[PDB]
Formats: sequence, C-alpha cells, structure tokens
Amino acid sequence: RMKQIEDKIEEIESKQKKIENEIARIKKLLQLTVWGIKQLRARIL
Amino acid sequence: RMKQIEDKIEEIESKQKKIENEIARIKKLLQLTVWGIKQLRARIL
Amino acid sequence: RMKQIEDKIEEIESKQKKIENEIARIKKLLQLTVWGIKQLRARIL
Ligand SMILES: [Cl-]
Ligand SMILES: [Cl-]
Repeated sequence: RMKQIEDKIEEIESKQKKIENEIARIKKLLQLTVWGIKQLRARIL
Repeated sequence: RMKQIEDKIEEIESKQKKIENEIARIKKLLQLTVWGIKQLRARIL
Repeated sequence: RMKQIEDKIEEIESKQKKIENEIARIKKLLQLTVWGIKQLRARIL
C-alpha cells in the first residue's frame, strides 16, 4: 500500500512539473503580447 | 492514517485537474489575443 | 516512512498553492491585454 501511495505521489509530482513548465511558457508569450500592444499603440498613436 | 493520506492525495489530484483545465482556457484566450494583435497590425499597418 | 510521505505531500501542496497564485496573476494580465486590444481597435478603427 505504501508503494501505491508513493507511485501516485510520483505521478502528481511529474504532472506538477509539466504544469510549471507550461506556466513559464504562457508567461513568456503573455510578455510578447504586451510588447506587441505597446509597440502598436506607440508606433500608431 | 493511510486513509488520511489517501484523502489528501485525492484533494491534490482534484485541484491539479482544475488547474490543468484553467491552463487550457488561458492558452486558448492567449491564442485569441495573438490573433487580435496580428489582425490589428495587418489591417492597419 | 509515513512522515516522509507526509512531508512530500506538504511540499506538493505548497507548490500547488504557488501555482494557483501564479495562474490568478496570469489571468489578470491577460484581461488587461484584452482590454488594450479592445481599446486600440475601438479608438483607431
Ligand atoms: Cl500541480
Ligand atoms: Cl495576450
């Protein structure tokens, strides 16, 4: 039963790592969209 | 004590599923904002 | 061994809380970028 719990924890940890990786990618893209809106407003208006 | 650990794991798993769902929604909206910035720049500039 | 499992669960929970916090911040910034694209399109076009 302990091994079953340990395996489930490993699975949750692995997925948490994937989620953290996704979040960093989202943050980077979000920063690029901020840049684009800022560049648009400045270059046009 | 094992049941207490198993219940906590279930709670963490449930919340992880909610987080994954939120992340997909964020990604989709982020893709729409990219589209909007791209469409703006192309249609105007 | 139970304490080791309980400590790992605490670590995963702590990181899950940080992730939830990050997600809320991403959502708020994403809402601001939506506002900016909407304001741009309306003010210009
Ligand atoms: Cl997670
Ligand atoms: Cl965006």
